[PDB]
Amino acid sequence: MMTGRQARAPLQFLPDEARSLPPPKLTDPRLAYIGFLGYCSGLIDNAIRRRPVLSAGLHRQFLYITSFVFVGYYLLKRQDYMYAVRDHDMFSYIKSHPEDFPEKDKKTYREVFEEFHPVR
Amino acid sequence: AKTLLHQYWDIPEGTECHRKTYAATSIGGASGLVVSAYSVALKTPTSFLEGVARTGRYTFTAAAIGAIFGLTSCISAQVREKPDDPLNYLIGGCAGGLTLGARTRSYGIGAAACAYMGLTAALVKMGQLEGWKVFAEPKV
Amino acid sequence: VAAFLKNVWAKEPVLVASFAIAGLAVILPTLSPYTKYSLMINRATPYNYPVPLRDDGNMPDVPSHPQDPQGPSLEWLKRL
Amino acid sequence: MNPIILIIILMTVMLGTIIVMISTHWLLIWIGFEMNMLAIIPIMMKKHNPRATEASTKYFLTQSTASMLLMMAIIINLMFSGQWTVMKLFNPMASMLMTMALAMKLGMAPFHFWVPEVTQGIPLSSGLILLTWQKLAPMSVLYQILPSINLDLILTLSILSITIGGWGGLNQTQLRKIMAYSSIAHMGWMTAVLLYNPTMTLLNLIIYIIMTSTMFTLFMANSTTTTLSLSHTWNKAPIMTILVLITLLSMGGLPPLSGFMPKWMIIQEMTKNDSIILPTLMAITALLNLYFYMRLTYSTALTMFPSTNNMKMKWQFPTTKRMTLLPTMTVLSTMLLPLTPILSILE
Amino acid sequence: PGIVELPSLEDLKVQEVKVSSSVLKAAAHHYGAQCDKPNKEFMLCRWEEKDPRRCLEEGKLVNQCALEFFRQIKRHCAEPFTEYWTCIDYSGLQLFRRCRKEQAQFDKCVLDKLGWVRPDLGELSKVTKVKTDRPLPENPYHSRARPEPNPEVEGDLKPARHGSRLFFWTM
Amino acid sequence: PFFDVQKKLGVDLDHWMTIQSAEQPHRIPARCHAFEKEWIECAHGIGSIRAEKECKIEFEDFRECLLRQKTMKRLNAIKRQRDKLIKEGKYTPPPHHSGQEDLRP
Amino acid sequence: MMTYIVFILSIIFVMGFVGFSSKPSPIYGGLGLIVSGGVGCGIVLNFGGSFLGLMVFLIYLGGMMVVFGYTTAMATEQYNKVVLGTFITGLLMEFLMVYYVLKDKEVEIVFKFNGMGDWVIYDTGDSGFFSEEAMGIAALYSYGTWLVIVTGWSLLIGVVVIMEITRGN
Amino acid sequence: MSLVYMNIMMAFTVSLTGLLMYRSHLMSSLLCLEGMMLSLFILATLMILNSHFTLASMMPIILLVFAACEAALGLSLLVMVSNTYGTDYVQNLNLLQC
Amino acid sequence: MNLMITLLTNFTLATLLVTIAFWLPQLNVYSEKTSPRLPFSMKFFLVAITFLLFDLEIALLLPLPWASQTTNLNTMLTMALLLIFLLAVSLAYEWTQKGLEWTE
Ligand SMILES: CCCCCCCCCCCCCCCCCC(=O)OC[C@H](COP(=O)([O-])OC[C@H](O)COP(=O)([O-])OC[C@H](COC(=O)CCCCCCCCCCCCCCCCC)OC(=O)CCCCCCCCCCCCCCCCC)OC(=O)CCCCCCCCCCCCCCCCC
Ligand SMILES: CCCCCCCCCCCCCCCCCC(=O)OC[C@H](COP(=O)(O)OCCN)OC(=O)CCCCCCCCCCCCCCCCC
Repeated sequence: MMTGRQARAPLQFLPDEARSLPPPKLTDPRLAYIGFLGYCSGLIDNAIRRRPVLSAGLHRQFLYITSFVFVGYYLLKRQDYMYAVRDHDMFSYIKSHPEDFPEKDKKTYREVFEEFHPVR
Repeated sequence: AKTLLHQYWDIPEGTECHRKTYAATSIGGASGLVVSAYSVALKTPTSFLEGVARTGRYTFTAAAIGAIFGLTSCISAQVREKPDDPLNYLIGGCAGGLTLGARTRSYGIGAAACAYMGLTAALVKMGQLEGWKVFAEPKV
Repeated sequence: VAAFLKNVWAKEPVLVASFAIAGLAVILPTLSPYTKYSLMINRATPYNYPVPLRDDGNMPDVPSHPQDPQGPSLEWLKRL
Repeated sequence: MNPIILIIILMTVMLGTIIVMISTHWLLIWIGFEMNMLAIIPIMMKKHNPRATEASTKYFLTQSTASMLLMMAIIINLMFSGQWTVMKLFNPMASMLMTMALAMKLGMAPFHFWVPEVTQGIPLSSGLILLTWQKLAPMSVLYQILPSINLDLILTLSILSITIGGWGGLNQTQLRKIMAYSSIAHMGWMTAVLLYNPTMTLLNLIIYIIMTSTMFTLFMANSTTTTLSLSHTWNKAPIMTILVLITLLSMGGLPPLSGFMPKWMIIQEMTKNDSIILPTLMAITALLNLYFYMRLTYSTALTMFPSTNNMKMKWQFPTTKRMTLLPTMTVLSTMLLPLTPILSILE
Repeated sequence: PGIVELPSLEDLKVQEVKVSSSVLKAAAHHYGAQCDKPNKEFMLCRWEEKDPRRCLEEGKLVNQCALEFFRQIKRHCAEPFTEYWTCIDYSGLQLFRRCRKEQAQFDKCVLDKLGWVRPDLGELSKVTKVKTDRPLPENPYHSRARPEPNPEVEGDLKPARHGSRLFFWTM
Repeated sequence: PFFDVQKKLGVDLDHWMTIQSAEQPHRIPARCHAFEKEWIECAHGIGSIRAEKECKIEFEDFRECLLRQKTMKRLNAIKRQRDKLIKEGKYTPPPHHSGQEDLRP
Repeated sequence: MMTYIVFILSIIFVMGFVGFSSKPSPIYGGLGLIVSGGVGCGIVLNFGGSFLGLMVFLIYLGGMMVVFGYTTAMATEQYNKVVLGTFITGLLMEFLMVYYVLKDKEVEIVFKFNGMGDWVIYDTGDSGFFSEEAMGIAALYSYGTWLVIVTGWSLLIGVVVIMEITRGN
Repeated sequence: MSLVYMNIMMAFTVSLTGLLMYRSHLMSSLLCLEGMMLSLFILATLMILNSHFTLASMMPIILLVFAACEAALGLSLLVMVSNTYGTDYVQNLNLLQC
Repeated sequence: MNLMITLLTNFTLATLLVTIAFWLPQLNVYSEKTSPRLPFSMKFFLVAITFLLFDLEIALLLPLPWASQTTNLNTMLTMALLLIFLLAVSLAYEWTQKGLEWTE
């Protein structure tokens, strides 16, 4: 859909116009869920090798959590960037085409006649 | 086989019965030739005569389904005088289902084919009425 | 390294000659003074017609006749 | 095989897929498919039994036929356009030939007839490569030629893929044939939404690669190739039955699991374009896939089939197999549905 | 589309150079030295107009200059030239290297009687400059009006309004 | 997945063989160099949807340069009418179309 | 008649493909593909592809069909109604195509095709002291760097692949 | 278009339908596949010489080299099949039905 | 044209000599002489495939006398030495994994 936008400057994970956007907080609940995915990956990794699930490899569980949070931060940045590009292109297309988005006259319900269907 | 469907659908319902019957018979015969071609493709018959027998049997089966479908639907549209009505294709679909039960020599297959093919022909009629798209052109 | 080189020249002289000739073929055009003249002869071979330029008024390096002094010369190719 | 030669051959497979992905010329596309096929043939013949030679021969014949039809489509493109740019095709006959060639390279129905045979004939790792990595290059070309693909053709191929991949696994007990019919049905799901929103095609491709990679890694970690050998997993490593349970309930498209995400976004982008009957038949036909998945889960995790006495010796040994990324692939294939608007990174 | 506009047969009549290719090859270097200017005006007109119908007068000047060149050869040095192009004409590939003494005779008589100097190695392959009086062609490809491009993007990139707007995901 | 690595890294891997109007060895033009240059400079940047409708004329001229279908159709019409008039005896070929006229140069 | 020489060689080309595609045996199938490669080489040579036609005779017919006949000798014993019937079916379909396009000077099998000889579509210029096709093939080294890299790597990998899969271990 | 293009396309379809209809042998299938390659070679060459597109003169050689390496790979598969089963018959390759 | 005449003349002389060699010893009507899979080598196939792949590498190498006329001589010389080097690397790998054995 938006392939003509990311074709003048290809393979940019985050362009220079992605920096005008606010980054995610470190208490972004999506990033906290990705950290929960990392902790679950650590627990499954202790389970399938028949280690103690909570105890064994606290360094390894911590690297699972850290790695998923580190990847997920940039994935959330690119998510926010692509939705901001989508809204920006939408609004510029509505602005550059007034004849295709006419101002529809809002009529109040004193004028709006609606058919009544009795429930009996 | 797109122009077969064109020369089927363009004719008004309950006006020209023999032409609609032959158009649906041609549609059914073409579909039976397709089913026969894949059946002799994936499965080798024991000779040439058995292969052309299976080909002619499936082709005449689907042609009889199409013939009795179009005939029953046009006669129902004539005796009910409701041309844009899916009950006509419901009766036509159950007639084609009883036809498939006669050809496959089994009653329960005919009853199930009555029910499911009648609902299918009703759905096709309602798609012709409200303009339902199965291969919808991309718009957004 | 010289005992192994004499060993492989005693056992397999064909392969030693092969790797020596291939080594010369790899490294020697970077050390030759005449590798430049190969390029200079190939680019100065006129396969096409020398399509002239519209004389606007200031092109002193482009000649107006073939026997004019300015322009690219091939005295180096006549002499070498 | 020599490990150095194995690494060089796997880099050649990856290089052929990358040459299809990055190149702007049709001859380099065809070169990338040739390189990919030529290097993946020894991976299929790793064990040197007659089933691998049969599978590699059938794979060679189908991919060679597809590559020749692809070069014919490229040649008719050079006829009717005088150029070689990898973009839309300038002739509907070249579009039909290239769509057939890419459908053969995917193994979509009715050209599906090599996929369960070749998948059963070769090992689980080479089957993993065949069912995940080899789907990347033809879907890249289909992503690149979508302004010229005939809609009726690609939707016929998609629904025929979904129906045949649904009815195929219902008769199967061998795990590789089940994964291959699952592949046929899921490639039908991917190409059904191609001309509507190819971002959802890439989403379905990534989620399917994660789930299939999870299932083949579980099959390699348990060394089970049949349903009945997969049944003894509860007496050997009981966490694996939980993992195959959650992954098979994911692959059926059951919420709240992330295998529901692709087909739900595909229905979400097909109803926008006023297609209601077609995603309805797709969603109803996915119940066949979910039925043979539920057959596997009944045989493996929800009940306990009888084991044998020699399992007591295997109780005394750990899994020394490199279960590479299996917890990562397990967590991504199940618990990714709250992160569903991450699909915008594929725009 | 439009009717193609061809010149008449009287616009194409010119006195031909009815000599063989070995005759043209023998005096080729003196032809390049002496008939430089109208030939280069013609080839500049030919690479700029990109139409042979726009080059007929320049081609006629080329033909007139070539005819005057061979008439100026024939009045003074006809017999060493005939001796030279016969020996060029004998060879199949028509080598210049096979006929250096007849070339020396022809070049000697030409330098002594006509003052022409045969060009050195490299000279005829020079890119020269041409003083023309015709205007520069403003659109030789007859290219019509180009389509206007799509509008570019502009403005600071504001955040997405209420996130993704994907059914219930508030971010 | 058109990972445009050739534009990200700035390498020319296969852009050179892509079109006929590219840089050729020894400056050899194709038989439809001008038509393809006109169609490319028409369709550049405007997108494929706008190029299907706004560059139809240049593309039809370029396709008819490549395949010469209208040209061969017109020559078929002229030659068939010529052979029909020889059949009817209403026409005779001129001496410049019979090989008895001592060609130009 | 002689102006239609590429068309005559192309009809011989189609007749040879109908010949070996009927598949009487891989021996005579290889012979039919050899005769077909020879006449298709003649088709290439009559447009001016002298180097590419000698690439047919030297590489295709010179190495590859030699390896096909070599393997046919070594993996098949030393040598019907269906073969001859499909042969005469293909021959009658191709001669009906010839008859249609020679009686109408126009045909449409899948696309539209002219009925005159293909001498009409040639250029009316020269290429100077070079062949355009020869210099374009010489451009494989100067302009075609990446193409040489991927082709030479695919051949190296192909040697590696055949030594792996024919080993049987 | 040109009349010879019809014949080279029809030759490709003949070797297609021969490759798409096996009789007994695998070598006949590989011969039909390389006939398909031959028709591709001829048709690409006639387009490229027809258009005087200089750079694509190296294209049919690359087609030839890649698909002849493909032919060598298929002959090696045929050799392994014939060493397993004794013949190159395609009806011996039937163990993947179960 | 002259080539086609020469090819047809060579084919005609060959066919005439074959007809003489088969039919002239059938004039002298002699006596009626009434008295009254193959083993596979992998090495034959490997020398045939090694020939085929080296012939494909030769097919890459054949435009070198035309490639030496280029203006991009550094790139041409590099890719020329690189193709001959890949042919030598194919030969070295064919050596060291016992490919050239018992038909060395
Ligand atoms: C100055 C610097 C420092 C500042 C500090 C500030 C923070 C201080 C607190 C520090 C901790 C922060 C934690 C995150 C923030 C709160 C997030 C939150 O509650 O969102 C409400 C969120 C939406 O409700 P709301 O009232 O509209 O928003 C209130 C706020 O405005 C919510 O804010 P919002 O509007 O911005 O939220 C954005 C959006 C709001 O949400 C939406 O727009 C709706 C869509 C959400 C996803 C729905 C997916 C449905 C299909 C899949 C279902 C999967 C199975 C469900 C769970 C199965 C069991 C695991 O969030 C998402 O879409 C994210 C995806 C869901 C993850 C939520 C965060 C989890 C963090 C902890 C992970 C631990 C495991 C939890 C269980 C895993 C599943 C969640 O609620 C849900 O979606 C319900 C699901 C449960 C949410 C998790 C609750 C977090 C705390 C869990 C502690 C207990 C863990 C027990 C052990 C592990 C499980 C066994
Ligand atoms: C870098 C330069 C370019 C290199 C690439 C181009 C090479 C061009 C020639 C093509 C050669 C292709 C085949 C090469 C195969 C090498 C491996 C080999 O043959 O090893 C086996 C051999 C011993 O032979 P054996 O196994 O006993 O066989 C029975 C025969 N009597 O083992 C040996 O005999 C040892 C062979 C290696 C030692 C040869 C050393 C020659 C040194 C000459 C001087 C330096 C040359 C400059 C280059 C540096 C070389 C290190």
